[PDB]
Amino acid sequence: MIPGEYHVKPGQIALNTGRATCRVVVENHGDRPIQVGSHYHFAEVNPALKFDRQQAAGYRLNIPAGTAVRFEPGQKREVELVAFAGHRAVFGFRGEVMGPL
Amino acid sequence: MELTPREKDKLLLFTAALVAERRLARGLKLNYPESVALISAFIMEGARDGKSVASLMEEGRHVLTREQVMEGVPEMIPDIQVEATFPDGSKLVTVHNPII
Amino acid sequence: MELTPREKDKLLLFTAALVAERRLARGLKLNYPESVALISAFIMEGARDGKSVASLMEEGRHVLTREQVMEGVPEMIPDIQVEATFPDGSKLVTVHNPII
Amino acid sequence: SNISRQAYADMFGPTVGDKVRLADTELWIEVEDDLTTYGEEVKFGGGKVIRDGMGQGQMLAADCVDLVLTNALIVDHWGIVKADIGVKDGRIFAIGKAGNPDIQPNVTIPIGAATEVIAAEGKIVTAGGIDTHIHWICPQQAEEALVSGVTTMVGGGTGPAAGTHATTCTPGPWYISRMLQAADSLPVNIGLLGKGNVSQPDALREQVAAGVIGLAIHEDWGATPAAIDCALTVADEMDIQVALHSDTLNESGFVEDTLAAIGGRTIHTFHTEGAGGGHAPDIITACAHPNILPSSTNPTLPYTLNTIDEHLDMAFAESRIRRETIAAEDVLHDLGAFSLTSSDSQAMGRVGEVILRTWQVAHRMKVQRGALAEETGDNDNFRVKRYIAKYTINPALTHGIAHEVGSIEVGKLADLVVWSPAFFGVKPATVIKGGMIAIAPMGDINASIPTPQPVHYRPMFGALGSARHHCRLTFLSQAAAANGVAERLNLRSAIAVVKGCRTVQKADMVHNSLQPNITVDAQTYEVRVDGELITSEPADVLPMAQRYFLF
Amino acid sequence: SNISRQAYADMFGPTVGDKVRLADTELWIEVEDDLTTYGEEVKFGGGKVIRDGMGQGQMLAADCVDLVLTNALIVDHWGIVKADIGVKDGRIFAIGKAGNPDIQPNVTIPIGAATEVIAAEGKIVTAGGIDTHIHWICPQQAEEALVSGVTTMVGGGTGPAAGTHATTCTPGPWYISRMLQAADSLPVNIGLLGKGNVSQPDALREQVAAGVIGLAIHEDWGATPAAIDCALTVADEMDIQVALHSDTLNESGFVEDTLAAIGGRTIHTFHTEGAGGGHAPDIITACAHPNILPSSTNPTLPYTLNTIDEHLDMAFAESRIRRETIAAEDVLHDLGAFSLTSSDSQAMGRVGEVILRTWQVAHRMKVQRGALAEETGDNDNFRVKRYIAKYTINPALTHGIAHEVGSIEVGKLADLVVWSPAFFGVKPATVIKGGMIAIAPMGDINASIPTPQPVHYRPMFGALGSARHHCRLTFLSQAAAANGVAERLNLRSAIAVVKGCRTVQKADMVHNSLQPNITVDAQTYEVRVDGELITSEPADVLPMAQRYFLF
Amino acid sequence: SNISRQAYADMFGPTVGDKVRLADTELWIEVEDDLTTYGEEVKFGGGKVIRDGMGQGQMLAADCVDLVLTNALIVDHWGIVKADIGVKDGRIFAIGKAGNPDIQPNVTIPIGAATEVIAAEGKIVTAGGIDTHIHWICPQQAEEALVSGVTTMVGGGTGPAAGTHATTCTPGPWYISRMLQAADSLPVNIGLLGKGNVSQPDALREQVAAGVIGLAIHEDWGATPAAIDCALTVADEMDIQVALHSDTLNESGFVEDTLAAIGGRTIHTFHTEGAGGGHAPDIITACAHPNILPSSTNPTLPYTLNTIDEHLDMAFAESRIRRETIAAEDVLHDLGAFSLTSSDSQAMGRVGEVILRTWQVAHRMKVQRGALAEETGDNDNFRVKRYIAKYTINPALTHGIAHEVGSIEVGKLADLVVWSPAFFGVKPATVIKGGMIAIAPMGDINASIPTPQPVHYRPMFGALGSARHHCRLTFLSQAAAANGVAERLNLRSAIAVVKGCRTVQKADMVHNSLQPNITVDAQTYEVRVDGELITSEPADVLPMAQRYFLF
Ligand code: NI
Ligand code: NI
Ligand code: NI
Ligand code: NI
Ligand code: NI
Ligand code: NI
Repeated sequence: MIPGEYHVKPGQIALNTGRATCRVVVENHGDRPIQVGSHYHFAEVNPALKFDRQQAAGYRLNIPAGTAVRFEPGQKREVELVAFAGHRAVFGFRGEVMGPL
Repeated sequence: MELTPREKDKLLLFTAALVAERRLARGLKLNYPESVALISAFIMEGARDGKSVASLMEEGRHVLTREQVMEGVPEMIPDIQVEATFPDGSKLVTVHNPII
Repeated sequence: MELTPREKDKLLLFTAALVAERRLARGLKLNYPESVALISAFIMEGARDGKSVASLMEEGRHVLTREQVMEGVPEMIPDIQVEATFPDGSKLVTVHNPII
Repeated sequence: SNISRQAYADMFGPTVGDKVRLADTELWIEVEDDLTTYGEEVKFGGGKVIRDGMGQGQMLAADCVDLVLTNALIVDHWGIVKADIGVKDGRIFAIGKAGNPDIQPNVTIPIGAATEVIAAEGKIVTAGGIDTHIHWICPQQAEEALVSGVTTMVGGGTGPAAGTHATTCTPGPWYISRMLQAADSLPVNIGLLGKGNVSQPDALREQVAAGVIGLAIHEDWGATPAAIDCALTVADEMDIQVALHSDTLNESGFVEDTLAAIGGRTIHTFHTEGAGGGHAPDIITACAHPNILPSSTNPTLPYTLNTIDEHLDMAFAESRIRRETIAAEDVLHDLGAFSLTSSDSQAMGRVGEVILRTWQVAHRMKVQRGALAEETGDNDNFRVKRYIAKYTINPALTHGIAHEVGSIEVGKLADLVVWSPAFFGVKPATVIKGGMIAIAPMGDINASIPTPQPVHYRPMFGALGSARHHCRLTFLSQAAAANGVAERLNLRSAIAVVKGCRTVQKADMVHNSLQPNITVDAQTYEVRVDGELITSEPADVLPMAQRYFLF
Repeated sequence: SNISRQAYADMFGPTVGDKVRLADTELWIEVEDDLTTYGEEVKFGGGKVIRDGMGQGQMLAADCVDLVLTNALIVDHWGIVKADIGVKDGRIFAIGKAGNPDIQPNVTIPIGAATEVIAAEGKIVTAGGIDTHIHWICPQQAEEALVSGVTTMVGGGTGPAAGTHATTCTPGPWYISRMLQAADSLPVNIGLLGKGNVSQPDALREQVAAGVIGLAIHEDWGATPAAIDCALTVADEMDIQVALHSDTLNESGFVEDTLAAIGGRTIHTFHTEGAGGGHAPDIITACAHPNILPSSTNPTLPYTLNTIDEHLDMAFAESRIRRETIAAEDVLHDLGAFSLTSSDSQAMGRVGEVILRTWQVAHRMKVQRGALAEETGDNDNFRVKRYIAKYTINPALTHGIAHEVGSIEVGKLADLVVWSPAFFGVKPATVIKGGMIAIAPMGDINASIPTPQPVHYRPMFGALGSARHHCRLTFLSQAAAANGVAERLNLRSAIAVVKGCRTVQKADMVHNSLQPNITVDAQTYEVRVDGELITSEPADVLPMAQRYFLF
Repeated sequence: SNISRQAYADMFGPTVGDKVRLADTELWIEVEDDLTTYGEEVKFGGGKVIRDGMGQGQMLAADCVDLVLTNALIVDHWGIVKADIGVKDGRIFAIGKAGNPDIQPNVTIPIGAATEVIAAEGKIVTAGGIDTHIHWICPQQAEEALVSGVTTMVGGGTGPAAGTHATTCTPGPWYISRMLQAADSLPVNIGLLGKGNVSQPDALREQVAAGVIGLAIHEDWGATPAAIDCALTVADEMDIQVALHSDTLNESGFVEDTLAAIGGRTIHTFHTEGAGGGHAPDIITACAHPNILPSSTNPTLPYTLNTIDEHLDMAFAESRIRRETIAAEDVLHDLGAFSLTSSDSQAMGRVGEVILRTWQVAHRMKVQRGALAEETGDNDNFRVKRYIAKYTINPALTHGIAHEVGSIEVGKLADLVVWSPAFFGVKPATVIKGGMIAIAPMGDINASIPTPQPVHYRPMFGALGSARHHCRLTFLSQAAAANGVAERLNLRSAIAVVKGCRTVQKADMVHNSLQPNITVDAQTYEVRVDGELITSEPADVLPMAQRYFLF
């Protein structure tokens, strides 16, 4: 008997289903670590991360909400992106779009 | 004495611990608030003695065992935190999974 | 601990009882507030141990005798009441004419 | 991508199909629905979702909520679901999917710069309880009740005076006015009851016009058929509720005569079992009538080993305290025959145990009688909805305040309670009043974080001066509101008016509308429904007891 | 029918001829009269008398009292009688026979639907004490005093500052205004005193116009003949009282010079014995004059074994603390030469011991000197009336507030204290302010009744926000009231104005009007009245002490 | 006549040339000047100087001060001098020689009948501290801070909600309004900060117009260049301050990009060392810029043996907590590179340890590095002025409230703290707010003097109802003041408006204007100024610790 215990049924949850995704190889060219958030507009991440910014336009990391991906200096890795939904209007970040798309 | 609010607040923890300490002595399986109060008072006295944060983080896990507390209590306390005045000022002590 | 107001209020009774308990040990004839505090704390610990209301209503009358308290004190306390968490929840214990 | 269910629960709280144990009881709830879009849940923290341009939009204050409770597991009379709760202007704005419509799909609760966040993942959220049987013996009762999760208090009294010790009555205009003013200092919604024991209508109309939202008829002031009929007459014309504590002595007549005087008019019967007062020994039969809204006081809930011994001190002693009716009461609650639970604060009841005891009854009933006929699936969801309604929506309906509080529904005042599953019904994580946290457990004030010991309940901003006034309601009778009582007394808190007290009937009690063919044996005191004997066994140990309390 | 006297006392409290011991002292009072009609006493409870159509009538609120104290044993300067007390609009309505004129005879206090009830059978009821020597060192003093039974506090100060530690002065308009505003937060009636030590009249008139009801002359600010005469001049024109603490150092002259400066004008002499301050060693001789209203501070009441040892720390030390005058003071009180008792809060006095010590003096005096010449019958009634007047009516007369408080008389504010005979003067059962209970002993807030432990004093509704404002008085000078000070400072409490300060004289002091031919030996410090030596022995043990207190 | 220096110090406090040890530290101050006229010092008490016609004049209230602090040893950023302090209308009237011009020479602070007196001989008097990094997690923080000597609190929050736990933000108009109202109940000056994380200007302007005096940018809400630039734009047009907690994750860019977005505009960088948040691992380099006003939070002050072990719980853990930057911070403070100290209340900081820790750093720095290049004479006066400015004037300048508080200068609000030399920085003797004592250590309330045990901090008159309102300030933005926010919310306290937030720069920071050529090694995390390595050793024992606290 454990007070307030859960009884989660076994299985898995499929995240962001029915949405366009694309894989991109990314390399940290900076001398300091960079950690990106699940909903951060990828095309506007730290300028030290080298990758095809054009492809990541309107995309964010295809990871569970709230989590992150870290890139140590010199690190190179392939990540998967999923497209923004809603109005597909990007506001903020580095201010490169500030509108729809 | 010029007791500030925090010193008076800690007197509440100390007294709550006197309650638990007596019950444990009678041989009772301590409950949730009793366990937290007992392990917390222990740590504060540790700082008074001048022990380091690192030492207490360890010693704190050896105050009460799973067979000295009621069922479910160990799981109700994933960790215990308390601050006290060490020789080098106030420091926070965090004991993870104090009861095993 | 997440202490509610009533748990904190009871800490006052417990502490008032520690005062009386020490004085009785020195061999003093306890006064009014001391007697009430001492007999009350006894009952609360009774419930903690899991004794029934009926048992405590009886045992409560055998904590202090007329020769252990100041003159007039027995008559100043026609009965004593205190609540505590028994295994089956909060219950009221009434001890009539506790001091004889 | 994909994520295992266990990891998901640890991160965002349980989802559809997952079960959760309520405290240390045998009650298990199961998430019936989840309003989120997997992968789009909002989470707060460094690097998390609720950040500018991401889960937080660019809209102005008017276009977004003031507060959002993320990933809350709602437990209400209408459902046990997972969703985000939006709060705007101190009231429940919406129950849906929160986020930023700019980048997220299905957002119904917009988060903007003006949005504060409360992380409820892994927590159970419920409406604030409503106690309709308060004896204002001392002002400290409000704190005790608030800490337990009761956000509204209805009753009467003027302090530690004989009248108030014995009855829930605020006698006359002067005392009523004084109490209405004192109420502004209390962190809970309040509504007063006046002394309804008079055979002169004008004497009651004055009290209603002075401010009371109901009239309490108590046997100590004379619960005679003449008095009862008089109170009910004024109640019918002023749209206020009557709470009854009948003639235990059977002095003016038996229960059937009282019922006869009531004459099919709406009335709330206090502690219908009888131990707290009422025609000995069959006041309990009242629960069979359509115009009767029955409630129980808490010292008799649930039937345990020490109940009887305790009650004798707390000739008509043995006629009032009957093991037979005490046991039956628990079953009658499980069946929906009794619709409310209350305290009867410091006059044969415990102010901070209304919620705690209601769940103890549910537990003991599951243990003794198993699943209810209405249960579906392998959970206790229906029993949870039936019992939670007892101290939330039903009390609100009975007293005509259900338009303001009582449940988590849009447009209602945001009186919410957040609970950690392991302390459900016992010790709340957060107690929100009118959109602001009023009381919560708080650790060392000088600590580097709010968690170090000692942790105990301390008042918050929602309980301070003018902020408190803005977050609490003082319920007035339609007449008092019209006479400008609030302006005359210079009441500082928000005002709400009661309505719909006369039209509610047993059938309107959510999940508790049973009208059983109940009988009580005049001699043996045995309670029978349809001839079958109703009873239960006394518990020797209960959950939500020694494992949580220091004393 | 018939009922034995003992059974009657246990049911309705003692009646005519019965005696009652005051606490654990040797003082015995005897009921002088009983205003009831035997068999028609009102009692509250299930089945009792106060019920609709029975002891409760059908009259409207305007035709009945708001509160009734049933079967109260009144102990006041005017009599020790048994009767019901009626309270209407926060003021004493009547002292008589309560009930319903419809069925009961001789009813003078009508009970109706709007009537709240306090059962005082077996209890002693008294007016609230009035301390006229407060040093506002901390706001916590009001609670301490209220719990002891003192409902009015007069004095001055601005907090823990040197000036206030030493004197009862609220210096100037700014501080006076600040204190008048802070006063609304305190549960007692308040009246401020300003610094009267100035030889420029306009500087005093400003303070009186700012709000003070008196001017305190203190030696620490310079108690010179020029200063004294100046304060008295303004006092004569503004109808305010002057409280004096003379020149102990004899710097400007001796006691005869001070008396000469006073010039037969009304003045209240603080701690007239001298230990608390005043011309060494004969300030005590002032009690022989008709214009002098003398009071004692409490640390010297009564003379005990530890008094002297204690006072030294609390060259002019031995000239100020004199065993001879300390012993005489107790006798002078017993004779009616000293008319008031006060505390001198935290500046050589104990705020919560004014009442307690006054009774200890009475006890010790009975023990040492026996019955007073005025006693009649085998009781101590006259001595009780003489001593109770010391902290009730006399202080009220001295400061010009006797029209509002000071005694249980109709039309006066309902500041009452209920006592259980065993705790009289020590720990009150109920403390009523302006018609509402402000503080009372209260047990477990979560208990099923208000009696379970721990029981300690907690604030009640009468001490809450706006209710408190409505139940307390802030005393202003006639000038401050006229200048609209209450409106300018936006004072929220009820206002009362002082009057009749200049016309009171020693002869007006109830039961304490003795003007003895007293002399003090400049060398030996011996006190003599008519040549006979006045003195008493130090008590080793006192009642109302170790039997009641935890520390 | 003549008097020895030692006897003089014991009587009137130290004078020119005398040194005093600060608590139990190695810091020694030396009286630089004394504004008195020897033999003419004012002293209060029986027979002393402050008496009618003597040290007290005959002038009216308008021609004399309301309060005088006699023989105070002032310790402020401008000097360490001996003088009397005059207070009139809740503000500092003068710093000079008090007395009566009628008989005394050089009197600049006139004492009259309306003057209250505080004896400060032998005490150290300082301005009240100002904490600009408060997380309003609970209202109890104000008492804790007030007791420590901090009289002003700037920050944000709405209570124990996730947003507030993590950030200093009061989200939107509704919450801002609610907090402004709740603030009237707190005994400290308050100014709120809103959530500045938005890329839509109108959403920020609303908050500023609602009442906030600044906007806090926090990484948890998204500290992106777009957000930063947006907040700074509105700040420039509304004259409010921006407090920054940068992107630790380096998600949107590194520190140089953040600096680039700031674009040379004025900004206050929170916990510039980084442990509390900020670009890992070189946010510390920000202290080299002229537009950056840098502060430290207190858990890292000073570097001790347990600091690191403790911080881990309080992948990016090791990147955020760096021994190298933690040690450097202490030195950077000693050099004047870091200009402020704050708490970061219950979110990685201790509310009641801002003052205490600042002095511990000074002590450890003296011990490790000896005298500063600016020191003159054999004392630590310059180091004391440099460090006291960190929690007084500099925080006041940074947030545009230096015209109201921050130092002991004429015309400023009288927020003063009196200290006994042995408890300096640890436990205050008196805490004066707006001219009234708000909190002070107080002994037995029933005692014959205010000194008997137990002595602990209790609220005074300056913390009561309307008196408190009159003695505290609620800081508004110029826009909120213009829109009539105070009248709309019906705020009861005094109002002050902020101005000059955009024009302050590093050069304006008193005694802390150093802009060092600082670098941080991306790998080793080593801090270097001009190539030389900056570092210090961890203390094993500190003063102002175990010798003063019970726990
Ligand atoms: Ni009832
Ligand atoms: Ni009841
Ligand atoms: Ni005096
Ligand atoms: Ni005095
Ligand atoms: Ni921060
Ligand atoms: Ni912070």
